[PDB]
Amino acid sequence: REIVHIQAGQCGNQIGAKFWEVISDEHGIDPTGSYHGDSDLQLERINVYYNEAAGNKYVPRAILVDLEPGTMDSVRSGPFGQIFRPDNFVFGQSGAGNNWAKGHYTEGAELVDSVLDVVRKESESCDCLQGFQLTHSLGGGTGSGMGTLLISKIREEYPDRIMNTFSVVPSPKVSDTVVEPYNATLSVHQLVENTDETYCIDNEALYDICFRTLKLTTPTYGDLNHLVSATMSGVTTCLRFPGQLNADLRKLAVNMVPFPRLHFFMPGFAPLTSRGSQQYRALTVPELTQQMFDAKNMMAACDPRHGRYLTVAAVFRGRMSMKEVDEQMLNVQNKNSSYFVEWIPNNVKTAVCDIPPRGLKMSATFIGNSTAIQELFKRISEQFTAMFRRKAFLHWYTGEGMDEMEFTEAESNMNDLVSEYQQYQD
Amino acid sequence: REIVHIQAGQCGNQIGAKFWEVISDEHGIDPTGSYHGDSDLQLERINVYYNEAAGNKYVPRAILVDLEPGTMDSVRSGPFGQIFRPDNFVFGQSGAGNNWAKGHYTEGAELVDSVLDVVRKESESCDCLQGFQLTHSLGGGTGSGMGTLLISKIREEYPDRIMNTFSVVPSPKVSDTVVEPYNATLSVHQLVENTDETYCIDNEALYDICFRTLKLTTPTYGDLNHLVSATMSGVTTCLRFPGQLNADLRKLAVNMVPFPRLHFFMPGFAPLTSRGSQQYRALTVPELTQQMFDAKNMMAACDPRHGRYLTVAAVFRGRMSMKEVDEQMLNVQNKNSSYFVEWIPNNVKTAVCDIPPRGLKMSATFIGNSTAIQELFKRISEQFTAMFRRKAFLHWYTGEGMDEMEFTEAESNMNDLVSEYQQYQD
Amino acid sequence: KSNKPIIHNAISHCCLAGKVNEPHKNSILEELEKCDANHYIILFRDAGCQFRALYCYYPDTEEIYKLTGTGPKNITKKMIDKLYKYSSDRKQFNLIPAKTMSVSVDALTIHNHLWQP
Amino acid sequence: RECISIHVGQAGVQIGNACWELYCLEHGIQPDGQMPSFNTFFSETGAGKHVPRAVFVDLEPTVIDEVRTGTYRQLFHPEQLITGKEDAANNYARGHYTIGKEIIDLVLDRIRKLADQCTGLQGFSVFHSFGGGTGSGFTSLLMERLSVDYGKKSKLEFSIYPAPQVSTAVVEPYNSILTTHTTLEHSDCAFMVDNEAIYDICRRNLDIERPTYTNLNRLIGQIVSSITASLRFDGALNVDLTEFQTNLVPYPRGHFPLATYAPVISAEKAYHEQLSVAEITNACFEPANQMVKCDPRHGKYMACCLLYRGDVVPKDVNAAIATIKTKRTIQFVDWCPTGFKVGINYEPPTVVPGGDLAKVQRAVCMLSNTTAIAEAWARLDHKFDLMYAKRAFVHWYVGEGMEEGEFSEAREDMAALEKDYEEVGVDS
Amino acid sequence: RECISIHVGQAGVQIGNACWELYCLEHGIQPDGQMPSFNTFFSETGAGKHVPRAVFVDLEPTVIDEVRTGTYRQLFHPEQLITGKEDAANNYARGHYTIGKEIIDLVLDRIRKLADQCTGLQGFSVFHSFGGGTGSGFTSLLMERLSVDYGKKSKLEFSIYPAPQVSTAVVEPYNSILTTHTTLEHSDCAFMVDNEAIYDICRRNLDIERPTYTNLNRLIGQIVSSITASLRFDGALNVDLTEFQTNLVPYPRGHFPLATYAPVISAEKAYHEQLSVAEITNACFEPANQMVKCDPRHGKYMACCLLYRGDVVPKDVNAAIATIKTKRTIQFVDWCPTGFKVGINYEPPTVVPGGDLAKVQRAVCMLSNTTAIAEAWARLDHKFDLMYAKRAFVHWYVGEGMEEGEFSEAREDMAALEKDYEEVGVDS
Ligand SMILES: CC(=O)O[C@H]1C(=O)[C@@]2(C)[C@H]([C@H](OC(=O)c3ccccc3)[C@]3(O)C[C@H](OC(=O)[C@H](O)[C@@H](NC(=O)c4ccccc4)c4ccccc4)C(C)=C1C3(C)C)[C@]1(OC(C)=O)CO[C@@H]1C[C@@H]2O
Ligand SMILES: Nc1nc2c(ncn2[C@@H]2O[C@H](COP(=O)(O)OP(=O)(O)OP(=O)(O)O)[C@@H](O)[C@H]2O)c(=O)[nH]1
Ligand SMILES: Nc1nc2c(ncn2[C@@H]2O[C@H](COP(=O)(O)OP(=O)(O)OP(=O)(O)O)[C@@H](O)[C@H]2O)c(=O)[nH]1
Ligand SMILES: Nc1nc2c(ncn2[C@@H]2O[C@H](COP(=O)(O)OP(=O)(O)O)[C@@H](O)[C@H]2O)c(=O)[nH]1
Ligand SMILES: Nc1nc2c(ncn2[C@@H]2O[C@H](COP(=O)(O)OP(=O)(O)O)[C@@H](O)[C@H]2O)c(=O)[nH]1
Ligand SMILES: [Mg+2]
Ligand SMILES: [Mg+2]
Repeated sequence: REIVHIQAGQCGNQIGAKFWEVISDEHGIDPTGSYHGDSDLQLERINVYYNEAAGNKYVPRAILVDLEPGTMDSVRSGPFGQIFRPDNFVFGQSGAGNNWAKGHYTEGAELVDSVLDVVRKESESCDCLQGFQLTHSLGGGTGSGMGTLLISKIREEYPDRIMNTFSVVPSPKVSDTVVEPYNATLSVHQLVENTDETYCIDNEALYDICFRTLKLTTPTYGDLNHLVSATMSGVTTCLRFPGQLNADLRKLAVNMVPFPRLHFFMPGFAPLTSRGSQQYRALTVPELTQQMFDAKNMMAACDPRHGRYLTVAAVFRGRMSMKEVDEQMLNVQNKNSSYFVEWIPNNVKTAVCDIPPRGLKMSATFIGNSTAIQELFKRISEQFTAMFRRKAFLHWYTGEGMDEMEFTEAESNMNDLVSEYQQYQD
Repeated sequence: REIVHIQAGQCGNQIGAKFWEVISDEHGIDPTGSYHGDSDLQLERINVYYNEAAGNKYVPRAILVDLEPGTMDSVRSGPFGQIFRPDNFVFGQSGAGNNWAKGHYTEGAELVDSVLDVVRKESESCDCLQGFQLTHSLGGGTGSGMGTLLISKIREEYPDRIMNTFSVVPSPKVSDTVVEPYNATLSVHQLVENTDETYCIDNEALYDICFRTLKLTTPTYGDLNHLVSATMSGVTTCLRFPGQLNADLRKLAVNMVPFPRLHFFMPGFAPLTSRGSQQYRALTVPELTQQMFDAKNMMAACDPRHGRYLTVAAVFRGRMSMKEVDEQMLNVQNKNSSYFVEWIPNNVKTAVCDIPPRGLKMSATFIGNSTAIQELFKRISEQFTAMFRRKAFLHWYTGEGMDEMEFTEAESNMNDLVSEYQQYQD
Repeated sequence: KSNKPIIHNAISHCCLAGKVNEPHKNSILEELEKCDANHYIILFRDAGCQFRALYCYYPDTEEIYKLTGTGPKNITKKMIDKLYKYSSDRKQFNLIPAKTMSVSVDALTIHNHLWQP
Repeated sequence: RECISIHVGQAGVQIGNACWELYCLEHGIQPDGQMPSFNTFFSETGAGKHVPRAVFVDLEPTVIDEVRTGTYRQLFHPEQLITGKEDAANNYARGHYTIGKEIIDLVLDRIRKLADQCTGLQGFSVFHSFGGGTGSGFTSLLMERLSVDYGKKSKLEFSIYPAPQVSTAVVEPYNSILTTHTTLEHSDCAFMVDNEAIYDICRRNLDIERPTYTNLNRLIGQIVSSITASLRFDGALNVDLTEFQTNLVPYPRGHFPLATYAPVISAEKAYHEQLSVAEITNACFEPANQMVKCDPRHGKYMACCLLYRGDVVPKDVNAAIATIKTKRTIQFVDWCPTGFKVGINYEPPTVVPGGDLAKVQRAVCMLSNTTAIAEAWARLDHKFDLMYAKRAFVHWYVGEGMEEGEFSEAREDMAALEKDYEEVGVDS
Repeated sequence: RECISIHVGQAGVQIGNACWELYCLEHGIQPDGQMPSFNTFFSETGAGKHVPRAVFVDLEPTVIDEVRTGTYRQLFHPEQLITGKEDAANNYARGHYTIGKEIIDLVLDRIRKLADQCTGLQGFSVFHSFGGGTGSGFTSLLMERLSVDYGKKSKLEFSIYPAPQVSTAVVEPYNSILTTHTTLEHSDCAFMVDNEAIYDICRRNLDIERPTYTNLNRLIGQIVSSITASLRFDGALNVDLTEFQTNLVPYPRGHFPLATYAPVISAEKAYHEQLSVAEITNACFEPANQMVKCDPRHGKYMACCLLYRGDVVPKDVNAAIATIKTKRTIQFVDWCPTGFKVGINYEPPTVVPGGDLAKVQRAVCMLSNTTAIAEAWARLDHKFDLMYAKRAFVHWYVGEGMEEGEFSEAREDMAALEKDYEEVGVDS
């Protein structure tokens, strides 16, 4: 039951650097790979994430993908690059320059054969795999460009494993290149085909969470990804740590996904409070579900009070009673059943883990599936239809060897994806 | 059960100088010949390699052959020439100048009668012989020129002993003279006829091993031969040191050679790792067979994934369990049986020695027999057919007394040798 | 449900992988597309996993019929000895206990006297 | 004179983690196996140590890792500790067919070892759920094989029914439709356990505002200890399980009894307490103490079996029978005139040091066959028909190779289940 | 009342390095020869010291140097330490003809010294392999000469059969074809030992994940100590080996018995253990406890001889015979109706301080003649026919002067060997 976290791009290598920061800190491990914790919970489930070498050294089972050394040079020269083996440090020169057609079709394919060879050298060393993990951005030329080539080849190899990625929804406020909606539409044309599920993560929504709810001044990319790693490790460790409702992600993939192309999730983090209300707030189960239902605590810029919930996952952490969980889960269904689909009475999956987090006595993680996900999908498509007509910077990708009717098919798949939500919205 | 290591040429005298460096260091012996080790393993098997003189002085049973003093002058003036008796220092003046016809036919025969007289003076002093060891290059004029005259006469004298040499495969990158493929073809015309077996050693393949796998900057000839002496002493000491599978080389000569003219081996060294992954790698039996199957760790520039394995020898060193050895040996046969011959189910010979090496807890040595050996044989012959037409520098060997139809017979023997691999490949 | 991508994951990696086996498999991958069956079974001689032939067995009364390779035409359920499957992480063939043969079984082996010398 | 407890899934093992501790409470049994005097749930070794007759089934190692690393592991054997490696993914088709097929070759091989060790096997009991992946799929896999192998043994199930309001997975009605027809086909007796009614018992009759699955299994297995371990123990009227299968199930397909128990006294409720025989049976007639969210007032009683503990006088029971006939709101059927079976054990019921139940002099278990059970099946069918209309989640079993025509086939079998209560309910 | 153990090759000496240590465990024997009370494997000197009756044969000095420089060398005599100087090069022809001819003149001369020292010689046993050079060639050389000299003595071999999947040399099928016809010609009883089935015993019934040849010979010779040393030791039913040669071999060429042993208990398995007489014999019927990779289910049993140790009650054996006749999956032949020979020794089995076996009260050895042995010979013949078709390695014996026509001649003798199991297997 082991998970490989293949990290791609300048974003996802920076995002997952905050992730394995938490994982080493969750188990109390020295930055050189030496275990110094005192729990059998921190001792038994090492196999899922870490490869134990000789001398109590733990090799993190995570792969760093980029066409530039620059992102990985800072992580290696900084802390927690010492626990990484140099076999995780696979790159080329030069980069694609946030280009999808260079990372997927012309130049980025040359490194993937070296990358997937390390995947085969890792998976043969693995005892039992449960699913492969990825993280990039939708506007990532090396993150999503090489990544859609990866997931297409791994699903060819491994049909039975959980194929998920953690892709970043492009913000209209955050603009780097103009061909970013080109990169997002060509990704979703393959990410629906090749992945089993993914999350919806928008930095612009995370900009509101830092200031409106947590009262923070300067959100940096590490501070944003510190909240994301609380949600990344908040889900997958419940597969690892024991509990009364042990929620496998493959159990979660059955319960949350009604149609195999409808696999887009709305993550949420429940114990969000600033340090001023630290002396003001009591930590109860109705308190967190109040903030789980809060639209301001959502990691994607959507209105769930406008959309309707397909499925809801309630990931819980801590020593909780089953009565307080089930009654509070019912009362939200008693209150806001109009935001649910009609043909299912229980649209909320409960997931209680007995193992409490560190520091917090209780913590929880929201995962939702609403019909308001197509709202951000309209933000990509309407920006796409303006760009597709005037063909601005298209000669860059045209010299790479791309076709315009291929782009319309990706647009039609985006047109299909919105209409699939329309069939189950009302 | 004693072994004479007759070393010939500027190459093999430099190669075997690194070898007996290891042998004195393996037994913990002063450079003047005085034993200072503390093991009966280092005390009982002295007879195989060393001749004990009066006063605990060990005479190395090895013969240094050259037509120039210059190679032996550095070893004598340097360390470990002091343990050598002056009777080992047999030479003439001047040299052949990398010439086969001068070392085999005209001038080199005058010293061999003095050299083989010392062989008779050594073999009468021996108690029990097991085989005679040699080392030269295929492009060695004094190494292989005098050496083919040696093995032709010792097989006349002692047909019952193991007649092997350690010949260096000429590299297309390493060019000294243009008549080097002339010297290699005329050698193999007699080396198949006169020797019992040999290895395939290419320095160009060793250039990849030092840099890609060991991450070394400037591979010198001593640095190359330090790796070769780990493979030279890795094989023959298992005849000497005890174990559960004590593998005689004459037992190995039966098990590895199906056709008497097909006696060419692919050596490999298993514990190859740099000092950066020294803190990162666990030393297990599946770890080494992973690197035994690795084509990058082969001492000859051949593709074993292109060829097909005739026979495989697995020389092992260390305190290993018989279960982990046999099951790992089976799984490689379960994996890549398409690279095997059809009519033999067990193409892998196991050889476990109980005596561990110094420093390493586990070490191993790969010996393969593939059909890709003819690939480098095509590299000589295609260079030979170009050189044979235009007769470039042929008047040098023509004045020595050589005939062109004799060269065609060596070419026909080279043409037969490739076709014998073609009969058993498919 | 179908075995055809799993069989295509098998022989392209485990059995028919090889430069000499590349002209052999090119007659086989085209043959799998012509076949209407979803459940594909590979023939083996011994436990050494040597690619003998490929069959089109289905748990219903659809035929055992030899699709491509050397082997007998009809194989009865008495003739089977051991049942095989594939591990994508191992890229080898694992043993199955005796049971009702169906889609999750990937290959088999048969009796030694049924082979001719 | 022996039987074996079976625990399949995450639900049933967490039941059996408490129940074998309850069985150690029956004689004050040490964690190594040392006990002075009883071989019905146990097998005695030469060192005077006893091992349970327990079957522990989960395809996830995590619950198995909880058992092997806790207390009483010296009692347990690796033959009892059967674990899997890959999850069933909360699926029936993976529990019954896909994942469970590689383990059932070992699991059936382990039982034939233990059944060979038994001398006079009475039967077995299986603890699982209706809507799970392991406890619904592999239970349907196992009970199919045990009915073929051992036809003349007791086939008991004490199964957990998910609430119509409280369900931890959406596929719990999607699993239990295929499970139930296979369950009704093979089982000799099957109970239903609704934890929502158990939540009502804890918050009011015990005043426990924070229960977990640990405290639920304390109260459940205490009833089961009065059901299982007590009927072998001798009293004024010693009745075994083999006489229940005739006297409580006269039907071909009628073996779904409602298990009730209502001496339920908190630690503070014991100070204001004096309960006779008839007073407890009045509390057993309460809808709050039925252990299943149902209304017994609108259901027709086929049978009423009574299990007693401790301070029991049979002359006072005869007054309590006339008391029940005085307080009739029961709608008892006419196919049997007055069949009210009584089981009496002299031994007092046990109380866990660490639980919230007080010490009582007597305990009364009541079994009943009522026609209000199908209303819980009516809640199940309406959820499944909405899922069958939209065809949601259907690719998880067609991807396993299941047929959509088999799905409505089991619905007609679920319809044939509700026809059975209709034939009893209409006719009299 | 004496016999001599013979160890030929690297295989049999490493067995005998453990077995004579096991024989020191039989009486707590000191390394010099001092022991209080037994002269069957020993000869007593005037100083009260005992020397083994052991024959140590290897043409390589290295294994001999291991023996003469280790412990118990005060027991050993240089008459027993027979060494060579030149290897047999893993060859049958060099062991039988070329190299072995210079040593056999001394080796036969040493045996006639020791046989003169014996008073009432019962016979001997030879430990070797089938596919080796010394243990196949020189064994064929030695057993040819011992059958000429001593015709009326016991001729035992406990030989190691290489696995069809695991073989340390490619010439191991190439040697064993010529060996087996000469082996069948001279031997009175010959066993086969497949270490791959021994590997399955260590990893599961002992849970040893790292065994070596030392730990294998601990388990093998412990069975042999119950076979060899125990039958002279007195019990409730004292039976020698001379009655086994009639009652287990009624055939001219049938003397290949399957030696099985299944009390196999690890150090932790003893804490949960109670094995009766019939329970061990059920474990002896397991395919995992056969010591040879074979299937006893599809083989026809000619005989079933039983050797017992320790806590044995003969009345319970008669119930165990009816237990075996109840559990019949054996396919027992009709040429003998119910011939089931039992040997009973009162003395408990021994346990090595330093091994991984636990202390048991009783040990059961079982001998059987089955028809599944030829399937292991079918693996040998198909490998040899591929080598005979391609004519690989044939120059190593034509260089020794052997005939290619003799090679297919022994194949027809190997074919005539498989005819012998066909004549028993078809007819009834
Ligand atoms: C005195 C004290 O208890 O301080 C807290 C604290 O006050 C607050 C501010 C914490 C703190 O978190 C942050 O300030 C923060 C900032 C940006 C993004 C994410 C977090 C805390 O860092 C977080 C930290 O949480 C943990 O340690 C969890 O185990 C968490 N791990 C990490 O966040 C972590 C930190 C450093 C290195 C590696 C991991 C976790 C959560 C989910 C899954 C796994 C691990 C705790 C208790 C505290 C501090 C220190 C202030 C909060 O976060 C968590 C995860 O508890 C922010 O919302 C809560 C509210 C808490 O009151
Ligand atoms: N009363 C009680 N109910 C439990 C317990 N554990 C689980 N359940 C119930 O079991 C149901 C969920 O079933 P699961 O245990 O997740 O499924 P499973 O049968 O074990 O099989 P998998 O899904 O394959 O793991 C719900 O109705 C829970 O209320 C427990 O300890 N006590
Ligand atoms: N169980 C066991 N098998 C052994 C042991 N030593 C060797 N073998 C087996 O013996 C076979 C190899 O035979 P060798 O010992 O090399 O050959 P030999 O008969 O001694 O004769 P030579 O080849 O001339 O040295 C293999 O099947 C090994 O598994 C041992 O101590 N225990
Ligand atoms: N949260 C977060 N977003 C980032 C980070 N770096 C880049 N991004 C976002 O990722 C997108 C650009 O894609 P990126 O993956 O970095 O480019 P690539 O290197 O070609 O894969 C933009 O939406 C950026 O805002 C980071 O460290 N954190
Ligand atoms: N590895 C290695 N190769 C050498 C060395 N000296 C020469 N060679 C190789 O040997 C070949 C030349 O033959 P050489 O034996 O030196 O000539 P000779 O003195 O006439 O026998 C070329 O392929 C050289 O690369 C040495 O010290 N080490
Ligand atoms: Mg479960
Ligand atoms: Mg030997």
